[PDB]
Amino acid sequence: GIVEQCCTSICSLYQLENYCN
Amino acid sequence: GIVEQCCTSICSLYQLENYCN
Amino acid sequence: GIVEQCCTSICSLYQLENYCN
Amino acid sequence: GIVEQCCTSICSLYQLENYCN
Amino acid sequence: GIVEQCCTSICSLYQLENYCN
Amino acid sequence: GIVEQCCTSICSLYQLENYCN
Amino acid sequence: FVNQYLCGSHLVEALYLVCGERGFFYTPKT
Amino acid sequence: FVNQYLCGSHLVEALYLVCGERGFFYTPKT
Amino acid sequence: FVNQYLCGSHLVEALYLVCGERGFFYTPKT
Amino acid sequence: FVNQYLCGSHLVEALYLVCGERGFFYTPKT
Amino acid sequence: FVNQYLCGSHLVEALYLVCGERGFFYTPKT
Amino acid sequence: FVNQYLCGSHLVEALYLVCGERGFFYTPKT
Ligand SMILES: [Cl-]
Ligand SMILES: [Cl-]
Ligand SMILES: [Zn+2]
Ligand SMILES: [Zn+2]
Repeated sequence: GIVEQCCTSICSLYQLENYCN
Repeated sequence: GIVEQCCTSICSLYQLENYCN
Repeated sequence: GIVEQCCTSICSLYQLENYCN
Repeated sequence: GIVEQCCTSICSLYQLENYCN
Repeated sequence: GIVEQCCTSICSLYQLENYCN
Repeated sequence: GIVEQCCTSICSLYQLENYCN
Repeated sequence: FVNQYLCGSHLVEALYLVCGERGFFYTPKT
Repeated sequence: FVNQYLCGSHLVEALYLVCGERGFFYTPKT
Repeated sequence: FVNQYLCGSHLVEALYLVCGERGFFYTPKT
Repeated sequence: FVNQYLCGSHLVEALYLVCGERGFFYTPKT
Repeated sequence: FVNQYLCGSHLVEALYLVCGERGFFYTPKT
Repeated sequence: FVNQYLCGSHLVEALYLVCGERGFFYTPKT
């Protein structure tokens, strides 16, 4: 999920863009 | 929407919960 | 206190409502 | 109280210190 | 650097002020 | 100033990127 | 409008606390 | 009220920082 | 072990600035 | 310790939202 | 006064997210 | 874990409060 992928390492804007509708 | 209901008046924790998934 | 109790484990809203005067 | 002193005009840190315990 | 000085031990308000312009 | 430009109308991220080093 | 945008930023943090493990979808213009 | 309610949110964060170990009381109106 | 809990409140606010009007959806693990 | 320091600042925002009108007291030194 | 001050608070957090490793200079009157 | 990164976004809000009108510089290098 989002917590396991982004709280373990720093997600970039691109990878955060994945969660926008 | 959530904006019209809660940025125009203070919404309680109980009406915020209606927006929960 | 609240730190030793809510920073070692996730206090829920009912647990936090206890520090409201 | 704090809301009408500090939400009407900006309080400096020194003025904010007046509400510490 | 600021990260090295304030992210293990808490920096006081006066130490933070060294990073002001 | 970034304040004049972005506290008025919403600045997108790529507009805010012109203020980085 | 900046005002409503800044309110939305506070709305999503309140949803985070209230909804917990259920999560939420955030929709700004219904 | 909204604009004041949002300002209150910033006020309590400024207090935590300023007051440190002393702590503080937040009573919007008592 | 409150680390992930504190990180998710920062995720939600980064998601808010990135997505915008698009909105986003926040699902902790379902 | 910074870890308990950052955790507290999330606790005071949570108290603000849950206590509402009633307000709260934040005494870390307990 | 206070609403431009509250808006700057959110601006600095958006700059932190966008500028990442580069960093930034934040000057209100310049 | 992203502990330093989360500390950094807290440092940027603390500097905004402390420094006021003067502004600050934030550079994470090294
Ligand atoms: Cl944190
Ligand atoms: Cl605000
Ligand atoms: Zn705000
Ligand atoms: Zn945090």
